[PDB]
Amino acid sequence: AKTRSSRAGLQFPVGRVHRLLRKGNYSERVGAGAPVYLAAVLEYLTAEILELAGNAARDNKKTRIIPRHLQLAIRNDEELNKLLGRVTIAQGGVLPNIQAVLLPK
Amino acid sequence: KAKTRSSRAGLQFPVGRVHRLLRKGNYSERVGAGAPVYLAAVLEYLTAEILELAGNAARDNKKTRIIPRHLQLAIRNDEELNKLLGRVTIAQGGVLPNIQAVLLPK
Amino acid sequence: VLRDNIQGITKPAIRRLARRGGVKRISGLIYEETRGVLKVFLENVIRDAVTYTEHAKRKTVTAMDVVYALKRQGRTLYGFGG
Amino acid sequence: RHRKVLRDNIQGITKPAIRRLARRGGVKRISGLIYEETRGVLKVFLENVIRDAVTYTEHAKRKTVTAMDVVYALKRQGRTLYGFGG
Amino acid sequence: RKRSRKESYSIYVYKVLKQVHPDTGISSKAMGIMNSFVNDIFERIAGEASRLAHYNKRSTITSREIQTAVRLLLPGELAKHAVSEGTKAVTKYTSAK
Amino acid sequence: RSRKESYSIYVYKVLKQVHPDTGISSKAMGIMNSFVNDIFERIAGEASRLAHYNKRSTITSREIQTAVRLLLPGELAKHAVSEGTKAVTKYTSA
Amino acid sequence: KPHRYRPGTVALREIRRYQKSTELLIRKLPFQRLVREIAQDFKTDLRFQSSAVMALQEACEAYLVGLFEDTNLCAIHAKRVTIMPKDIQLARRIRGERA
Amino acid sequence: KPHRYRPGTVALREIRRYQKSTELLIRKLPFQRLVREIAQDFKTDLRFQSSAVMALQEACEAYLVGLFEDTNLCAIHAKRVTIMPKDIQLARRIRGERA
DNA sequence: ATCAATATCCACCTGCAGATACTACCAAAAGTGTATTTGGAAACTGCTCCATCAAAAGGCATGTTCAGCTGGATTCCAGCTGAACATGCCTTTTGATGGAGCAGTTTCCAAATACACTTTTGGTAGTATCTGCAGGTGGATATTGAT
DNA sequence: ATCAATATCCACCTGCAGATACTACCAAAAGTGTATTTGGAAACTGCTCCATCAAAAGGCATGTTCAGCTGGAATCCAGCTGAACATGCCTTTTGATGGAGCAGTTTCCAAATACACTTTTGGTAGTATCTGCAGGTGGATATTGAT
Ligand SMILES: [Mn+2]
Ligand SMILES: [Mn+2]
Ligand SMILES: [Mn+2]
Ligand SMILES: [Mn+2]
Ligand SMILES: [Mn+2]
Ligand SMILES: [Mn+2]
Ligand SMILES: [Mn+2]
Ligand SMILES: [Mn+2]
Ligand SMILES: [Mn+2]
Ligand SMILES: [Mn+2]
Ligand SMILES: [Mn+2]
Ligand SMILES: [Mn+2]
Ligand SMILES: [Mn+2]
Ligand SMILES: [Mn+2]
Repeated sequence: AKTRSSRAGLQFPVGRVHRLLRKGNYSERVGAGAPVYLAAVLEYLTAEILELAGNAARDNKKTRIIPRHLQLAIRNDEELNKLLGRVTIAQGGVLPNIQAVLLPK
Repeated sequence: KAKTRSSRAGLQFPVGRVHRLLRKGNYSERVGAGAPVYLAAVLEYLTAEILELAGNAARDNKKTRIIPRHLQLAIRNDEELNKLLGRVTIAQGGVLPNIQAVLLPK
Repeated sequence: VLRDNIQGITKPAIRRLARRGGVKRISGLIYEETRGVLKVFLENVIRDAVTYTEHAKRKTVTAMDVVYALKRQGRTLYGFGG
Repeated sequence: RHRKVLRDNIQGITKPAIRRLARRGGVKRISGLIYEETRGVLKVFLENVIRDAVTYTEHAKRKTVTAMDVVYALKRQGRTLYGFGG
Repeated sequence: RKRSRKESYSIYVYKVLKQVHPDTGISSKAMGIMNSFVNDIFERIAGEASRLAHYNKRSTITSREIQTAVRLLLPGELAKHAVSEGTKAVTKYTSAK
Repeated sequence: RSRKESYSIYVYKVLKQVHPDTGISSKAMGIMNSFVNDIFERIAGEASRLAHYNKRSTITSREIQTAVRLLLPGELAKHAVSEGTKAVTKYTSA
Repeated sequence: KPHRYRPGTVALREIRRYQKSTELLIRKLPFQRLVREIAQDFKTDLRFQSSAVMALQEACEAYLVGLFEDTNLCAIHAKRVTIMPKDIQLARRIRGERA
Repeated sequence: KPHRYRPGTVALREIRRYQKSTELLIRKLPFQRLVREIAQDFKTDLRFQSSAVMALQEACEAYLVGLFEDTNLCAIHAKRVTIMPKDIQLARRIRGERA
């Protein structure tokens, strides 16, 4: 017995993704490749965020990723910021940003 | 003899068709018998509401035939329909006459 | 003291929110204006959250009720389930 | 045969056309730089909708962009359009 | 070869029109707007009913899901009147057969 | 009692790949869970409409792919498609 | 001696005229050419249903009119009657179109 | 003379302080009071999960902070540095939350 | 320029909340294998409608001139709003303590799906005849701008 | 105020595109009836976690004073932008024709679902050890604002 995930070279659970597609009422039928493809996409996007978030942690002299780091990573990244433009990260705060005209002298 | 589910419900909108569209739409595994009745009635009601106000706009414009312009007038002049359809574009509907006061001559 | 609950949202707290929003100078009329806006936001979200609570035949408003409410209002929130 | 090369058709969105649109939008006075700004904003809008529409066309393995392709594209971008088969 | 059927709400929209404005007509373009409207609202309510069922681990969409979906979707007075029309239609439907 | 599924152990797995010496708080893990669920729903949702629009009853990897293209911005889409194609190829050859 | 309306009188006349009507304000053939040019850069050898082009024009004009409305409010907010590029840009920023 | 920072100096200090941090800025109990009061108008005798109230304050504070950003841009557009009620109103109108 | 009052940063330290590593238990989930079924690709091709052409013409775009009045700059000062500081009011903490009610389990029946069969209907096609109103005219009323 | 130039109004009209009418036809849709399956309401209960309570403690909201500097008013003027005009291009309109490719029909099998059975795993619950970093320290030095 060998898992579809290991078979597909993935960390994300192919079987669960398939079951979730079936019970989500998205369609009558789900092809075999669909949950594999979707699982891979979700894993990649997860990797991309964790990479940038980890970097944000190091920049702040931390070794543990917290919500703040996820927000810094997402908002400082053009495409991730667009993808998640209508999303709120709890305990994320905002990017340091002061309009130039408000600076003294 | 056979009575339609619409007549049985006292509706103009098609209950059988609405039931079929619910089943084909992959909304849930099962659809209760009351669901398409309730839904058809709501759709019919909203249709009545728009047509009432659109016919009035048509009348206000000395017309007997409703055109998209009258639908747009009816919707945008009614606060609740305007909210419901706030992200909707009515083709050939145009806009409400509205000139900002500061732009008028003194 | 007998103060309205919306008045419990204080001027200094609103000031802090504005500061995080990058605001340097605040008109005296802003605070009442903000409270009215805040209340409308809460009314809209809580109305929907409670509607989910009622449908589930519960007496307890759950975080998921709120999360679902925020999502359909276009204010998707990460961190509380779903 | 193939048709003439298409280029610079954004300029087909003329100054009076833009003025007319602004009038319907209730605008009384217009700066000289508005026209080029509007063309740029329009191009971005069109590009985005057409990109999604053609994506639907390709998925259906068609070579013809349908009204429904456009309607679906407008919908997913939150510019829902009534009157063309919604 | 016959062109396959294209369903629409036109004849039903038209019936309701004659109820509210007996001597008023409607252009085919305006009817096109109305058909889009009905399809749109159908999907919005059905979609919300779908989510609602899923949230509560139910496999059935009943009139109760539709009703809650209507309350979530429609503004004040429209929801109130929609709910009463929907409730009336269901009770009348079950009171027969 | 009962059990509550989440993507936590898989997110953590991926974290060690990209950053072996980096941890993650439970709150941050909650945000990642919300993230995965959200994107799942978006992609599955779009794929569902795609199949419906084309009168198909089956969601295949092709619907997931078009959905990805519609939903993700340029470079994210390119790489997601690449990773998705990679995994379906590797799964097929086994 | 020759008659002249004051600056702004005709502009107001034009606002009333176009807010009263529903016809498209961009010429049809030039808009179709723009659509074909843009689409072609995404994918060659595409054809268009005529209604697809019209749906695009209805959507495009509705968008711009709505945008000019917001732009107008931004100009007026700055105690101007003249819309400027920065009015459009502020409107699009708040809309979240370039935020 | 005793020490006094110029007007604006401390304001800028505060901006940098709160943009650096993530803690909620409204006091918890008064917010909880407000929530329960509003919910009572929709359905009496409700209870809240603690996380339900927290989700509400996170969402609400995030919304106001974002609104204040747009408001700030509206003030700056009118060549002011002081935000006013009409700035908030303009931002909300262009956002489509009103009018 | 100097100089003093604070803010801000860095290095280091330590208590603990929350992360980790452990074993162990188990129902649900995931895989595997067999039998059955069917969605939708492939092939063929009818027939819609898209691209392209021509050819006339007038609606409307372009480019210009002219100057009204707008936007932008400058100056001024009344007063609003920021900074500081003295009170003391109430949020916060936490730790225990009922008990509401979420949530898990079992029962069982109204209402769901599945299926065979019969009736009905809304969509399309084909022609054939009304009809609301767009658009054109002329003439009376209204609006605007000069004086 | 008077009056002239021009837009705006409304009545009247006619051509016709588009709305309406009717008969024919039929695949799909819809309803009726029967048998079979089952989702989830109902009643009961255990245990999570919500509400409340007391109880300090000090953090933080509030009220007051003082004035720095911001908002808004007022004044000026250079030149942008609107209004009007002449010119003639190219969009619009009409109609035709080839044929691309959308879409309808039927065939057929790779891949789907459906069970039954077996194996694995993720969620869990105690239980114990570990550790990243918040928060407090001192002291260096950077920033601010008065001279
Ligand atoms: Mn090109
Ligand atoms: Mn078949
Ligand atoms: Mn010319
Ligand atoms: Mn001059
Ligand atoms: Mn001025
Ligand atoms: Mn109890
Ligand atoms: Mn019939
Ligand atoms: Mn007319
Ligand atoms: Mn059961
Ligand atoms: Mn003074
Ligand atoms: Mn100033
Ligand atoms: Mn061919
Ligand atoms: Mn395991
Ligand atoms: Mn520290």
